[PDB]
Amino acid sequence: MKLQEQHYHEAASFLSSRLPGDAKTAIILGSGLGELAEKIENKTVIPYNEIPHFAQATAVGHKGNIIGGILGGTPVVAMQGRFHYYEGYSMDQVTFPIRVMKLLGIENLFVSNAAGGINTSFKVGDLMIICDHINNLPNPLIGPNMDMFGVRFPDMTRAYDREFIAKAKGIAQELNIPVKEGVYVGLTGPSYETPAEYKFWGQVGGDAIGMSTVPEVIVARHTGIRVFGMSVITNEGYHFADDFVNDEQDVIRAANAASEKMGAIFARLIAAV
Amino acid sequence: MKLQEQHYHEAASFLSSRLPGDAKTAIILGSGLGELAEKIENKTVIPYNEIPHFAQATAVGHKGNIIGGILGGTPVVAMQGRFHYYEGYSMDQVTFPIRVMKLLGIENLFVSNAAGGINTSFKVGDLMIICDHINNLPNPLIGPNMDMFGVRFPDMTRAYDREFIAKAKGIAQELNIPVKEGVYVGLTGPSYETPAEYKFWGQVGGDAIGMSTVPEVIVARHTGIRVFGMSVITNEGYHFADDFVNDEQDVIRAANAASEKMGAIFARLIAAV
Amino acid sequence: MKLQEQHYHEAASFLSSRLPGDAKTAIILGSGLGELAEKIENKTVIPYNEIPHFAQATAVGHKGNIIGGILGGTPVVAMQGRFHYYEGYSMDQVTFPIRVMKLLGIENLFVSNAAGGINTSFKVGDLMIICDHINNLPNPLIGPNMDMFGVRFPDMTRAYDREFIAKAKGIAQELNIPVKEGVYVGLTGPSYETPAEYKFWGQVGGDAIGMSTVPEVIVARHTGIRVFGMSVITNEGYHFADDFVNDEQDVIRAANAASEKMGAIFARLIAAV
Ligand SMILES: Nc1ncnc2[nH]cnc12
Ligand SMILES: Nc1ncnc2[nH]cnc12
Ligand SMILES: Nc1ncnc2[nH]cnc12
Repeated sequence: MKLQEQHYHEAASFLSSRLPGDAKTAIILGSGLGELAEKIENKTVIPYNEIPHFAQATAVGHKGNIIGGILGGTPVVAMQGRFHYYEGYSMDQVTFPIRVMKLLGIENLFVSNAAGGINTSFKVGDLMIICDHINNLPNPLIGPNMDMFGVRFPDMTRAYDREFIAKAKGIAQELNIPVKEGVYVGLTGPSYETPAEYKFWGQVGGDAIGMSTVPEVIVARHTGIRVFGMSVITNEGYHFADDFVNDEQDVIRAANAASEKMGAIFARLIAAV
Repeated sequence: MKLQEQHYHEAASFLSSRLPGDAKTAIILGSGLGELAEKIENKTVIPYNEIPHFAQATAVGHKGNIIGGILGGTPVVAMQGRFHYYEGYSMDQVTFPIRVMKLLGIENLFVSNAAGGINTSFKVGDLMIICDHINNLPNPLIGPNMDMFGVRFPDMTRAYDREFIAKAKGIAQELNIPVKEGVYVGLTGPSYETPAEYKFWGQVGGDAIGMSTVPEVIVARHTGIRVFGMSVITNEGYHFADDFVNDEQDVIRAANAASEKMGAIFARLIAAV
Repeated sequence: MKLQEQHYHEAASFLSSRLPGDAKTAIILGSGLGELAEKIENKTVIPYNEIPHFAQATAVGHKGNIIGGILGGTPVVAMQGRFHYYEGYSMDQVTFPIRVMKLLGIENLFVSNAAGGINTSFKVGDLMIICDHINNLPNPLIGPNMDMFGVRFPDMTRAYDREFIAKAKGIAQELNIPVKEGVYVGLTGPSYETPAEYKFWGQVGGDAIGMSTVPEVIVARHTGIRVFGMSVITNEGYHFADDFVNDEQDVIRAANAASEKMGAIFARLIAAV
């Protein structure tokens, strides 16, 4: 009850005394995307293992650092690597960083991920602006409500900020970067989906599928952080070849290759919001 | 397992020592609806925190009392307020009162709740007779079966008693209270749905969405209790205005507003079952 | 992370001392299909209670024996009965034997089950080759990956081996046994589905529904085990009579009736792999 609040405060104290403290935007760097850290200038690198009550990062392609610094001439806090429910963690553990971000004075959260394309018009390499999601992981707010952070029953009507989507599209046009928009479906994993599951999710309004994001987005919105999301389509959950197989490394490679274009958007978006 | 039997009997023994005992019908008053307890004459009020093994009603707009008395000239046991999975309770705790009712001799259970309308003909203020449900919460029966209560694989072909539905429609017709009929979809919450979730659930057959009712209905049916169920449509999960937000007090005020019409149907229905 | 490896090794070592160790194919016999054990000759029966770390079979119609011997002229190992999530076992518990089978040198898993039909052409007593599934149970791979068995993110594009399906098809034709083909939807249970739920899964591409099998397959696929799946349709989740109920004993009856034909396919199939 009082112990939980105190844990947030302890993690936030620790970061505050190591970070500048002027950043209003945090960025979550997903599976193929951790090397966008290279674009952050004047880096203060804080390993998750050093931070009170942060989980200890086990997913492949997830380094596990808080990075303080400058992106698009703008103070930033990045999560290099993110936690996932498939790792064994509770939702409380997965989303812990988002509430620590609130305590640091973060107002905007940009979130990226590697996602499977289930809209048959999305192809490997495409960047998708997340316009909405479907949650199929346990809701992260289950349990007693942390009133310090928000209301018992938060609105999810526009989880993905309309102004941010508008500005990101404007920016993509400026930069000659094509973007898609659509609905991200959040599933636990960690196995990739069967064709039947892919077809199911596409049939009910899914455009892309992955294993993160939604929980942190629900927790962000619960505490009034404005959210922008961007998937990299790293594989196509349709048109299967007779001997096709999804692969951890092919997803990471495909995200790696789209990192520079997504990074460019994030760099100008951070200065725009 | 006899430990759990011990628990049920202790709660039943306690309640039976305070209640008249002649009630054959129990009612559950949901978010709208604690006001219906004013319509019960000769009340005997039993705080949940006095009853052995009863969980505590932490949900806002849920008082947490058993209330025996007379409704429409008929003996009743009411649950003024209820338990929800989003609270952090186990399904066992959420549904414990249902099994206690059984041991008290309750044969019928009228469930009411607040619900979002997902079919576009369902408007704020509408009363919707639940004629079926789709479960998206953990099933309350996972675990060793409690043989004292029911079979291992209970049937759920007509969970919402047809006879009670037919009577209610008649009673509605007599009282000139227009009623809708449709499928209730139960999610965990506690965050309201996204438009993509609302749309998904409407696509597959849902008419209204709530965070309750399904677990209790399953357990009631597991133990042969006949179920009538009605939602108040408190908000419309479709045709979203650009700045629309879902809200807890908005739902409660909508439920309150509709209370009386629901109350009138329940009082005549209890008298005719 | 290190303790669990040992548990798998203790179980396999216990089984390896009692079995002759040349079986390459294992078979799971589900509800009402335990009788198929009669086909197996030179049986060595090893009750689950004896094997280190095996859970207890608690589902009616599930004896809980590992049986070694000869079926179809071929060494086999059979799980006579299986575990289910609805029993309250963790997915680690439910799927533990599959990993134990891998350590025994099992290369091929033949999974059977009883299932409700949601395809309207699928009638009581029909045999349905599973060509894909939709998982609606907790993913059994959640938590730290066991690297000694498989990769963090294993592929489920062809969970049900295509050559095994072709062979089953040809065999069924030879034996003059009508077969069906379709997508099995895995649900937790234990309560049977509502008409609304049967309709949902039907709409989204499910052909049959049950409470098993999907965890074992994910777990088998994770460790490279080639899988063949067959359902017996033991009920029709459609066109419900006014007074129809599902019934555990009815389901067991139907599977019984269909044992002989499933076993005749299994016996030919095991010798053809
Ligand atoms: N197809 C897919 N489904 C779920 N998560 C993923 N992460 C990368 N590709 C994915
Ligand atoms: N739209 C909605 N979703 C879930 N629970 C509710 N309770 C009232 N309205 C609701
Ligand atoms: N209709 C049904 N639903 C779930 N599991 C089953 N097993 C056999 N019939 C079933």
